[PDB]
Amino acid sequence: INPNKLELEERVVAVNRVAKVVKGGRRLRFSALVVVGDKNGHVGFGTGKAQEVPEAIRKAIEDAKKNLIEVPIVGTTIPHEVIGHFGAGEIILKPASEGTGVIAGGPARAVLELAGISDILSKSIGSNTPINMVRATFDGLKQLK
Amino acid sequence: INPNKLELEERVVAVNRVAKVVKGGRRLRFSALVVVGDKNGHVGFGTGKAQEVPEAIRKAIEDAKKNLIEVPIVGTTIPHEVIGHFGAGEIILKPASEGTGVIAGGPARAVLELAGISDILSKSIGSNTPINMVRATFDGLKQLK
Repeated sequence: INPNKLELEERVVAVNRVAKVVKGGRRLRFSALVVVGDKNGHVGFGTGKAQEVPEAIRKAIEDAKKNLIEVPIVGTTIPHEVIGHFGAGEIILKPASEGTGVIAGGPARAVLELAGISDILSKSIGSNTPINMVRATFDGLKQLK
Repeated sequence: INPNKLELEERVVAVNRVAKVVKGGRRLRFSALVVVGDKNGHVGFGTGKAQEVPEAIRKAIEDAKKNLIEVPIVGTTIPHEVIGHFGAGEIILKPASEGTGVIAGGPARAVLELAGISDILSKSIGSNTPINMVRATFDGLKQLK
């Protein structure tokens, strides 16, 4: 999908290192996890590593823009149930009626909102750390038809 | 001081908003606090606000680069005692002998390290939140002769 044709929102979901999980701070080597999307069925996530937090975020954004997927959305929800599995993360995603909300943990909620989903039920069945939730939610999204 | 003549390191000290103090995350309006410096007596800090964390950090960096000060350092420490006061923050800074370390809380340690100080004793006498520690440490640094 060509990123440059899309107006993409960029969220920072996790930032690691100093007292390990900072979500954004200072001193020695850092990695950021970023999810970007256009609220209209196009999301991507990326990872970046550098000695400074701003560079690691800039690199995570360039990476996400290269890993953009397109997701089918019907109304405000997804066309059918799906189970994402990536590494230690595994998440069940189900259609919900207009009015439910994105019932999901924050890293997963980031991915769902930037894809443009507004009502969905999700059940985490594995690691709840950000990298695992994000990569498994992604995996689920890629399976929709 | 002209920023473009200096190789400046950029640290992110605080990021605010969603469940208020994120230090770096996702959803609605964000402010970042950034300290930049060259480890050779030039530090500046800045603040940025935007709906996305990367823009608020980019803006905090442009602001810090406009607010660069120059600090006298003798060896690895500061020439004399000083008390910074800005708002609810107040911090005492004292010379320490080679071998002490930057004995300071993290937001203050960020400012001292990027200025290039390596041994100093500091005693916080006020608000310990990042914006207060940073702006008061700054104030102290500006008083050195």
